[PDB]
Amino acid sequence: DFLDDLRLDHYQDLLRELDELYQKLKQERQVPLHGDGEAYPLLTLTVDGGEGRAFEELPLLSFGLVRVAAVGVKGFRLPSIAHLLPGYEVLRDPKGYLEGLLERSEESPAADALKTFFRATGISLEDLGEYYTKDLRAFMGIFRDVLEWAYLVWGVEKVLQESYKDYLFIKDGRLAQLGVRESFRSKLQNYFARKHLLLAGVTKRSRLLAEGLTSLVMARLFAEARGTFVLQVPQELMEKAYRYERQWNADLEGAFVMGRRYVARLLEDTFRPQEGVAIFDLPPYLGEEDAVKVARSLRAHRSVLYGGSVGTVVEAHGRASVARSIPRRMEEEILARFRKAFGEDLAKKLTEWLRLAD
Amino acid sequence: DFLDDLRLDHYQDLLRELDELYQKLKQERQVPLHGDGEAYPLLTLTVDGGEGRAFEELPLLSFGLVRVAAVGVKGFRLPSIAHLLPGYEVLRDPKGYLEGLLERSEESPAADALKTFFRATGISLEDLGEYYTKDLRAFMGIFRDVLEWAYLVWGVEKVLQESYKDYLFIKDGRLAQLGVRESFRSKLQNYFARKHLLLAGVTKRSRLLAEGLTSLVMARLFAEARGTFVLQVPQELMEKAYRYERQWNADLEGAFVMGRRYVARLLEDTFRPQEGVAIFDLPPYLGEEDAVKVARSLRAHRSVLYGGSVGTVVEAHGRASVARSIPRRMEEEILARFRKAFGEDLAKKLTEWLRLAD
Amino acid sequence: ESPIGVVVSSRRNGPWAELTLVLTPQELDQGKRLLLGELVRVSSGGKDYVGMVLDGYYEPVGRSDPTYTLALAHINQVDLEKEDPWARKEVNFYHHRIVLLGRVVQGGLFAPSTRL
Amino acid sequence: ESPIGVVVSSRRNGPWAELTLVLTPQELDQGKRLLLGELVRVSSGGKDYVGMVLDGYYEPVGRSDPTYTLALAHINQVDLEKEDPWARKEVNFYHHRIVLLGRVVQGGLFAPSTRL
Repeated sequence: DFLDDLRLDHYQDLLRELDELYQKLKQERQVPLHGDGEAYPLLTLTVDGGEGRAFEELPLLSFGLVRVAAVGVKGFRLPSIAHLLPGYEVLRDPKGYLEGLLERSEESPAADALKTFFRATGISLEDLGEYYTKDLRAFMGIFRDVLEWAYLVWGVEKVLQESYKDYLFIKDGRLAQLGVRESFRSKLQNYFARKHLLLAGVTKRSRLLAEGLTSLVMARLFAEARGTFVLQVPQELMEKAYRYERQWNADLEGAFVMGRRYVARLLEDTFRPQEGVAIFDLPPYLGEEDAVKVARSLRAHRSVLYGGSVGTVVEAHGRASVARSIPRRMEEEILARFRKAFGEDLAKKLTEWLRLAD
Repeated sequence: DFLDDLRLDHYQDLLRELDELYQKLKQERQVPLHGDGEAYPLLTLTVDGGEGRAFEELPLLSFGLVRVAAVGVKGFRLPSIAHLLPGYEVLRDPKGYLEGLLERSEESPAADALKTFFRATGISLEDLGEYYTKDLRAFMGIFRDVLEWAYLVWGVEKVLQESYKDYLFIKDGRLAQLGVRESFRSKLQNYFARKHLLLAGVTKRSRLLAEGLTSLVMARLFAEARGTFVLQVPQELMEKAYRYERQWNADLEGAFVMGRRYVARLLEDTFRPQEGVAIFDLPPYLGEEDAVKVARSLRAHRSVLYGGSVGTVVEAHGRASVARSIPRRMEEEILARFRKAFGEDLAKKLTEWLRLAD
Repeated sequence: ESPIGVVVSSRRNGPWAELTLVLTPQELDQGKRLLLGELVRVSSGGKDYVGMVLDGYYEPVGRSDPTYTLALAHINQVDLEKEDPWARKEVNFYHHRIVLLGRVVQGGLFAPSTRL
Repeated sequence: ESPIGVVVSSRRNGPWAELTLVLTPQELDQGKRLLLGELVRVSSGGKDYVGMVLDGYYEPVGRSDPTYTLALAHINQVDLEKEDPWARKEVNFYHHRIVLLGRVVQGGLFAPSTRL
């Protein structure tokens, strides 16, 4: 019933470890964000609503919510992509649907972006694996990723050409991909090294599910510290974080960042312990000097909107997360094409199927 | 690109199945639910409150939320089980902790029920699969299930003995079990068949898209229908949904009900198309007359609270869902024990970090 | 000799202390009611006060929808006397307001109102 | 010989005691209505009271948005009666307020108002 001798065995070991994790963090020098220096212009990539309203409240057919876009400086934004996405019926054979779009003679700009990504780095369907074939939810899990991955390549070789040398590319979320074979990760990693692309997976996501017992030590340094600094997290903490997250959440096989993880502080006074912090990753072929220059670029564009965010990330979100009340727009428009198409009265029955429930 | 280029394919054929599937339901005979007849007393099983706030709000240590109880008539309820759920440190060997309780010389009320269920139907650890050993929240996914199953078996063989001939058993949920390994449900089926039990687990409302396309057809059968009736769902509706939940729902390996599915309406007037409906499943060794008498028993206990529920189901919830503000209650108690235990100053350090974040 | 209901709130409304009393479904079915202007005893801190009933009203308790539940139980011929104990046990509450007129002390002296 | 509606609330409004009842879509479709100033009979606790219909109004019942539903029904044509029977059943409620004047007891004696 009630408490009834909850019982304990030993908890002195847990904080004994937690005490010395904090001490190891103090070992590394806190390189401060110096006011003087040089910073690159930023180019931010956002999707912000690939899944969106899922499928429960959506019409469950033609649930196209993918909208990948970007922003540059203030008005250097590239054209957005609203890739078409049919319903469950057309992609009942998930492998067949992609082939009909990849091998089609006429490729849409959305299809061309995926086609260019496949041709640029030689990614095949076998490299994707078998996760997207398991479920409709799983199909959307990596489609939002490859579209984001393709859109990044689509701007490098088609809109920028030679100009991929004076801009820092900022991608929302961690520099990791789950649900694909090691070929996808290995081929993508060496492709960036050949071009020496500048990239940083800024997250700032203070989630408790991911980044578990590590966060209980990360929070201690962030609150106790002062001013603005950039810190290279020791690999020991990531070794704890990477392995442990396999045993808490769902099939998260693959969480290590392709390189090193850096934490930074963008605000001095914050009103709260974890406000103003930012966590960004870097590819392994970039050293501390590049890491310092990346942190300066992020601080030069910082903002105070939610918890001291990055600014260009939230700005592109408003340009790329225009969903609002999608279901109302979709149901009326889809039914509009039903009347002008065959029947012109079967839509009356179609409304009756939906009016009663769902 | 703003929603343009819909290019919807053939969906008239999709409505063709929906039209003919409704005809099949109309063909099926409906047994009228008159007010005269015999019925069985109810004994509703309910755990509830086990999931609670997951771990991001719970202290993540000694997360005791599993609490399974039951109710009967107007005071025939059995004692509740409020198993002490230990911390993560002792759960790092998921098989280790369970063996430490099963093989323990002294049995707790929760341990007694689990032990009772094990030797009543010969349940071995090889029959539990590996889902409980998959991850952390996966362990609690099916620990509640076996605890729920144990609470039913323990009461029959220890608390109630021979008198299980005038008590209909109601289970809040689907009969089908996930993570069976083809042996958990095989030992459950013949154990119930040998004793000729009356386990009829109701789901009442199910969910919006718990099923596949069956939820759509089921919804419109209920509204256009009138009065109260008992309907056996034809296998064709069930067969479609069972194979679909793999490609729409989560990792649902094993979803077909262990027997037959019956639907009924408890209220003549509902203000809404889908109110007043009840969905319950029966073991394969029960016929039409058994189902009709079971449905009459539910109607005698019907209530108007949310959508015409079963009444004893929601009453059992109030006796087994005592969570409310668990994280505040447990945190103060946990620090109280840690302060009065060894150290007497490590608790002050522990508060310094918990108050900082998370 | 048992208390009537349960006290849920108190305040001072001008020059008079007042409290709110709630009658539960279990008490109402026994026929326990409070008349308006009736004199009652209030026990607090081991001390007795004289109170008078001023106002009575109906207010939902908890997170419930009395109107929808009652309408649904009405469109069906559901006799809430004995058909549905669970629905009757969440909507049968009533609220009353009681002023503290004062107290009796010593050998019949009346101490008016209260500072506590 | 049947109740007109369902009583959903009661209170005292000044020197009089009034109650609020609701007319459901099923009864409104049969033409059951109440007039302002009409005298009605109230049954409570085995006793009969004289009531007077004072006020009537509209208020959403349950989880619904009548304005949005009616506006979208009107926008898309939709003859709500013969096309969407379930849309009217969630918006066709009406509220009435009835004050209690007293009781007729003994052999014609009038007891004014009520303390209960």
